[PDB]
Amino acid sequence: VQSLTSDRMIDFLSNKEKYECVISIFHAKVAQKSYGNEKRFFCPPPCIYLIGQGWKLKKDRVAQLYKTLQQATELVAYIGIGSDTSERQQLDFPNIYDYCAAKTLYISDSDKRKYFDLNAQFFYGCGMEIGGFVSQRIKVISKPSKKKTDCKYLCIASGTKVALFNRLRSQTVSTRYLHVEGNAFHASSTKWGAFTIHLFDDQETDNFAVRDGFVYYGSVVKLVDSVTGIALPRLRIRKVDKQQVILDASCSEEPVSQLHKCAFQMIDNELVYLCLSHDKIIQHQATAINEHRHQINDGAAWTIISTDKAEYRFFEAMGQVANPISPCPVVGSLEVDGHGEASRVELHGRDFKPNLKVWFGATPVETTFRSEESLHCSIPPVSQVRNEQTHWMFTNRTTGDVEVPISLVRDDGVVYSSGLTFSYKSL
Amino acid sequence: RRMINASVWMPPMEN
DNA sequence: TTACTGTGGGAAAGA
DNA sequence: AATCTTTCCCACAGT
Repeated sequence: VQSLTSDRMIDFLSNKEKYECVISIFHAKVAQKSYGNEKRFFCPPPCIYLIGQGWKLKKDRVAQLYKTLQQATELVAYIGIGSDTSERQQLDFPNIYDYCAAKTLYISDSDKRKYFDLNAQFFYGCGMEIGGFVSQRIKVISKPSKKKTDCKYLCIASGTKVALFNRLRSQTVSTRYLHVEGNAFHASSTKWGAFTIHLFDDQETDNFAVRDGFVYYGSVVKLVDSVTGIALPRLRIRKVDKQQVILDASCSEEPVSQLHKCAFQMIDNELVYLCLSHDKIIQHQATAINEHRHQINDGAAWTIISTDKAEYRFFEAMGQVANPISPCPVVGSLEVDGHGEASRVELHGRDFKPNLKVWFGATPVETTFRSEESLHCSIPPVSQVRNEQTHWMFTNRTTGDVEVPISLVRDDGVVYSSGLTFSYKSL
Repeated sequence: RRMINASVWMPPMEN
């Protein structure tokens, strides 16, 4: 019947890293539109990481059921921009199972939507569909801003993520992306880092304090790789024009905006900048023009843009399923009410279906489908959620509270970890 | 005002 | 060497 | 008025 069992749920929750399949879609938060016949490619290229040993297990099941029912267990993917006049494009192809990037996506001006997202659809080479997964939303822009209003898309808040790229003399082929690989920064033509950009608070350290707020030119900034947590030293972000760094006592009035060109100066030496030489990241010393301006080269000039991420996790706990794994439910929040036997929870999120049941740890609970953004259930009593088998997993050893992860489970056995934990110290 | 911990990678000097 | 095209600056037109 | 955004244009420097 393929219904999830408690024993199987317990094995999964204790061992997520060898079962759970992760699909992470990364992309910029804005795209410049194309007029006429032109194609202005999305940069950095939207990409997809398939993460987890679960992917290899999934291939194994597809391999072992290929011979009951060789390279028809190979991944095939497509991506498009949700438009019925836009071509779907074929995607390229540690715990990284596989990686693909879409390098030639664009949106024409004939497409009148203010926002769009990308739908990546995955298949096995034999025709078997895995499913369609959407990105976060992307705002269409006409061109980079030259202001001296919606800040959520145009400005860069401390704590958010950005991609940084180098391009020489308007040449697509020359594009290189700041990226960390092997515990060092470098520049790649296929991969790009999403870096957290922080306003430094106040000779340097591994531990530093940060500030909220928008990043302005002339701001001291810490860039931190979101994947490895490695950082660059403190850098002051500077506006650039045409191989010159503009140091004017007036650009500090200007907030850094999407698709602006900038330079990063070392805090110790005002003449030294972060610079790219043949995919190698270096310190390069500028030549002083005057007090308002420094001479650099196109190697020290970076375009900055805000990036986003859509992540989905699933496990086919009761064996390979006949239907697509998608639509993958997403849980944005839990809203709990009442105390004791009165206590209930509303799940808020997106892409719910009536074929889902909420599990508090390894305990399934009767679930009301209200809409695709609302599920409702009762909170099961502590005594039935934590027992002599599960005590070790659901007990906070510092405070003694009972904490259980919330999963959404489909009736054919696909478990979707929500990312959320229910604590009985609520209530 | 948060604290962050991140080991630093130093860009090698040019020559 | 010659045909063709992402990309960035600038002009023009609109808000 | 003045400034910004949107759309149109075209050359550069590559493939």
